[PDB]
Order: sequence, then C-alpha cells, then structure tokens
Amino acid sequence: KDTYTDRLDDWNGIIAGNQYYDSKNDQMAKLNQELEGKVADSLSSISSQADRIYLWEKFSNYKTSANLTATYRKLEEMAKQVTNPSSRYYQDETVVRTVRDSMEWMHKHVYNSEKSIVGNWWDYEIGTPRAINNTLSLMKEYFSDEEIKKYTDVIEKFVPDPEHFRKTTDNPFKALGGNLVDMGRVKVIAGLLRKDDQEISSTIRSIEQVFKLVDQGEGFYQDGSYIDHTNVAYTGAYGNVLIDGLSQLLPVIQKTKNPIDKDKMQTMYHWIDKSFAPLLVNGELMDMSRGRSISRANSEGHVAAVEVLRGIHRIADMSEGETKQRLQSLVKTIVQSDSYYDVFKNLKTYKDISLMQSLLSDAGVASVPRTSYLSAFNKMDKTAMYNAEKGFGFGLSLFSSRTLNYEHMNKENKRGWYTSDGMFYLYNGDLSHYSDGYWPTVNPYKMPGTTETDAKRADSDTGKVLPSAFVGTSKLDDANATATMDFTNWNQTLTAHKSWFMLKDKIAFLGSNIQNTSTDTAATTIDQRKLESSNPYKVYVNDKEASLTEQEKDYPETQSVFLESSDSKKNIGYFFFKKSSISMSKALQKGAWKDINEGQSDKEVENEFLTISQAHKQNGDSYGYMLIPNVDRATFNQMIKELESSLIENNETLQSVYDAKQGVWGIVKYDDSVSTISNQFQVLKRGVYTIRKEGDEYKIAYYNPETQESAPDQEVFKKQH
Repeated sequence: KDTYTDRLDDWNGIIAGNQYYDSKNDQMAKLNQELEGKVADSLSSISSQADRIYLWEKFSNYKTSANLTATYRKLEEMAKQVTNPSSRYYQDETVVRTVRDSMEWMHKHVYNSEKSIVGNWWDYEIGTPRAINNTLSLMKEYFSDEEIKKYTDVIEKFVPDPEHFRKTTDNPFKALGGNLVDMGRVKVIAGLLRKDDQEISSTIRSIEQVFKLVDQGEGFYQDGSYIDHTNVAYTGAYGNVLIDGLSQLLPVIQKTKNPIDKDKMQTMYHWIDKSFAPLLVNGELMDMSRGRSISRANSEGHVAAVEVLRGIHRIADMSEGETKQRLQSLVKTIVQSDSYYDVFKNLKTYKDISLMQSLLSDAGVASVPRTSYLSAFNKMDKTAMYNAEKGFGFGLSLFSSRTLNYEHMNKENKRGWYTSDGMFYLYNGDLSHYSDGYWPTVNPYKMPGTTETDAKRADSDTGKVLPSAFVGTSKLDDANATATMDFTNWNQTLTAHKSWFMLKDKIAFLGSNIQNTSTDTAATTIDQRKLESSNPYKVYVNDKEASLTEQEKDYPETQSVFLESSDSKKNIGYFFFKKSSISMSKALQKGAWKDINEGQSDKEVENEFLTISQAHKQNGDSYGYMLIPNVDRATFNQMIKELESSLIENNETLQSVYDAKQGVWGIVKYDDSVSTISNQFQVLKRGVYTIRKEGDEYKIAYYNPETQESAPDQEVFKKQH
C-alpha cells in the first residue's frame, strides 16, 4: 500500500511476530497453543446473537469500562491467529467475519464518538484504543481504509490531544511518563492506520518529553528515582509501562519521517542503569517500587520483572557496539540468576521469545554474576542494597513530606497502609518469598520493620504524606550507607526515630523516642517471614532451639534469634545489642487476593509465617538489633561476639553503630549539638552520616534529608578530609 502500510508491518512484527513463528520451536509453540486456546474459547462462548445485549457474558456489564477493553482484546487475539500461517484459524472465513461483525457491533451500541467515559478513563483512552489499533493493524488486509478510519475516529474523539489525557472530562491532565508512552501506542499507530501525518509528528514530538530528567513532579530523576501520580514511588509499575511500551514503539518511530534524535534517547540508558537495574534481584522486581500492582495475583515480583527485562532487551537489540553487548549481558545474567521463575512465561510475542533464546544461547554474550551495589533513591524515599559476596538483597521502603506512603485506588491495594512505614525487604535464597500469595496472606498490621499501634484500619482509607521531611539516606559507597525516618503514624498517636545502618553484610535497625498517646498497644515487627514447607527453619533463641507455635510465645532477656535452614543462603540472624523482650509465633495465615484488590479472585490462599515482634509499653522506649543474613550458626555466633560493642548510641538525639572490622560508622543526628564519636572524631550537624577511617584519614558522606543537600566537611565533621 504505502509507507504507513510498512510501519504497520514492522509494528505487527513487534506486537505479534507471526513472521518469526516456528512450530518446531518449543517456547513459540507454547504461546501459539495459548493463543489458539484463547480464540477457541472466545469464538465458542461469543453470543451468536440476533443482536443480543453483549458479546460475552463474562464481560457483559458495559458500565464497567474494564469490559470494553477486555472485549476488544479478545478480537486482537483473533487477529493475531487469523494472520498466523501455523494457526488452525489462519485465514479462517468465520474468524475474519467475527472480528468484523464484532467491531461493527461494539462500534454500534458500545464504543463510539457519541459516547462518554463511564467508569475508568484508562479503558476509554488507553486500553480499548490500543486493542483496536492492534486489531486493525494485524488484519489491515481484510479491512477497508474507510472502515479503518471509521472504527478509529472514536479514539480521536476521546484522545485528540497528544499532550493531555481525560480531555473529554471536567478535569484533564498532562500526559507524562508511562501514560505518555501509551499515548504513542495509541496516537502513533492510530495515526499510521488513518494515514494522519499531523497526528504522527505531533504525537512523536510529545513523546520526546519522556527523555527529560526532572527535579520535581512526575518522571525520572537524576538519582534514579521515578515518581508518578504526583508523588508516588513507581519505577516498578508505571516505569515498566514506560520502558516496555517505548521499546516497542521506537523501531517504528525511527522509521517514520519524524525520527527521534539519538542524543535525546541517550537518557534511556540512564533509566536502565540507575533506575531499573538496582531494583532487580535474582530476577525479581522489588515490590516497594510497584505501588498498587503488588495486589495483583498475576503480577508478582518475578512476573513484573519480565516487563522491564523484555524492554531492556529490545533496547539492546536496537543499540550497537558495547552498549548492545553490555545490555545483553545485563539481561542474560539476571534471567540466568532466576531459578524460580521461567522468564518465557511473560514473553508474549514471537520476536521477544526469539530474542531471549539467541541471547541465552550466545556464548559470545557474557553472563557473570552482578557485583555489589547500593542505590539511595532519595527522590522517592527508597533504598536498594545488594551484596554479591554473600548473595542477598535489601530494600528499605520509606516516605516523607515529599511522597505518599501507599497507593490505594481503583479498589486495588486496600491494605498497604504500612508498606512504607520503615518496611524492609530481604531477598535471599528463597526467590519465592514475596510470591506464591505473599501479599494476600501477609498480616497487613505487622509489616516487617514497622512500628505501629494495633488500632483497626479501614480498607477505604487512602495514602498520606509524612509530616516530616527528615527522611533520607547517606551513602558512603557500594556497601555502606545510613538512613533515618522521623516517623509519626497515620493518626498522630505514635512517633519513633527509626534508623538503619547498612554495613556491607548486615543491617542494624535502631529505634528511639518511641511514644504513644493512644489507648492502643504499640510494637515493632522485627520480621514476618513467609516460610517454605520444603525448607523448614530450626529456630534458636540465645543459641538454644525453640519450638514456635501458632500461639505467641514471649522471650524475655533475648540476646539473639537465629533461623537455621539447610541452605545457609536462607539463614537469618537477629542480634539484639541490648537484651530485649520479644515475642514469636509461627502460624498459617489465610486470605484471598480479593481482600486487597476488589477485581481479584476470592479463592482462598494460605501461607505459613514466622512473626517476631517487640512491644513498646512505655514512652521513651526503643529497639536495637542487627540483621545478619546468609551465614551459618557458628559464624553468626562468632559475628555477634565481634559486634558486642557495635552500638555506639541510641537515644532521642543521636543514633550510631560502628563496624570495627570495616572501620565504618553510621550516624544519625536529630540536632546540632557536638557529638563525639568513639573518642576519635566529632559530628556537628543534624543529618545522616556514613564515615570510614582509612589510616589517619576519614572519608565522610553527609546528607541533610530536609534540604536534600550535603555540606562541606568542616561544617559537619571535626577531628579536613
């Protein structure tokens, strides 16, 4: 036909890739079989109506916008198979007719220009229009140009401006990040289908906004943070949509008369290296970066990670030289380190499957275990740490006056109340920990690391920002950093100076100034670990075996707790600097995904959890312990003796832990008094510090979380360096 019907061909190769199909290819045949089964179900359950109310009973209530998108996606599945030579539906007369009669019908009484958004705007402007674009693209040899223009003006009615969404509503918003990328998959393809040049250029120019790093608002930040929905850490969900969708569009865009400058797209590599990579541990995308998507059963950590990985892979493929090879190695080593999830379970096109196969089988592409790293995403109040020597990852989830604690919208993530109240994540040998129904079965009132009262919480509640701006991380190097959070709970009845000292192979948890003005009981959850019936833990308290029961058991004067597995890479030890009174229990916890997400299954799920907590019955209370993972019992026992005097201070103004082996100090000052540390030096300013002694020299890493700035050494450190 023309150049539009050239770009659409390339698009078809990206979103379906029928030209790359090979029935002798194991993985490809699997996806093909999945699509065959989907189309069969659709064709057989579709109402062979003399014009009935709906096309599919499962998606009957057209008041629920979700049913529109779900309906059109079914037709896209048909378009993919009708154009797949190896499909039983290849060029099938009934299938070709169904897709047509279905477009006309939906276009008649459901989705048209004379209609208005009912329910979720996303389905009317993004979900449905994408499905329509793809269907018409794949089956453009069966549809009339006029027919194409006809079924597409509705998209022009609801989405006429490439810079704003919800245009037809009484409250539109400027498209940025993920949503803006989807604006391209909506208007760039629709523009190619309607052969609309003004639509193409205008949309491409608008998309370029995505390559700009911001220092406020939504988008990618220089420090790697990614913000969306005004002030929510969202690299792992909306960031995913951004890289996933943009990597699909680029090959087509660069072939149009409106290609994007190579220097503008250079930022993509910054996102990959600074924003995405740090959040991927053993093939899992850290949940603290995925917002409300953690409440979706079909999108657990390892599945979500593939959205990012396939995007990075596509980008590597369009890159060249060392950039291509290095990105290939990144994808390769991450996928190969994931012994739990089969990456192919989330590669939904033949080209993506093909790309991954050649990459994994190419001896020329290096696959070396990733090195240690520590990312302080201060712009979104999250911290990611990874130790390659011992093999564990650590995620610190916070929020401040600058960010929302948790997102609960569209009936999703109803119980994520405390997922950012100083919650921590440990990624060890159990790659399945936060998967297999962790989210619908975890006790939402006892999120690990959080200090809270036992007051009941409402599902209808929504997120909030923190009163204080004193929340941040001071990173010294790839293995050492210090963080703090001037904590106040949701209803201002409890406070706590919570601090963390990341010291290479362990993390110290310090809490002071714990006060409670309510009638509710206060306690800190040391941990709530999901267990594996296959890898049982042998629990030790003060180095003596203890048998945990479903009923809580109190352990006063506890100096240590050790969770012993057959696999040392799953061991977890907790050393209490000062003998503390804790309680522990191991119980089966049941729940359904619907409990935390209305649109999910109400099917019962259950998991066993080991809960450790410390009650705070008095004002001025505190806690202090060292988390030591991936070491055996004897080694753990040896380490706590080494850490005997590691606690320097833990009060209302000063908190500090010292690693004598490393010669590193972690320090948090809540005021500007002169603090003398280990009779060696003095720290003089409110803020966060991570210091290292190398001979008579001192390496200083200072961070003022409120002003988001460091400071000259002489202003904060004494006894220049």
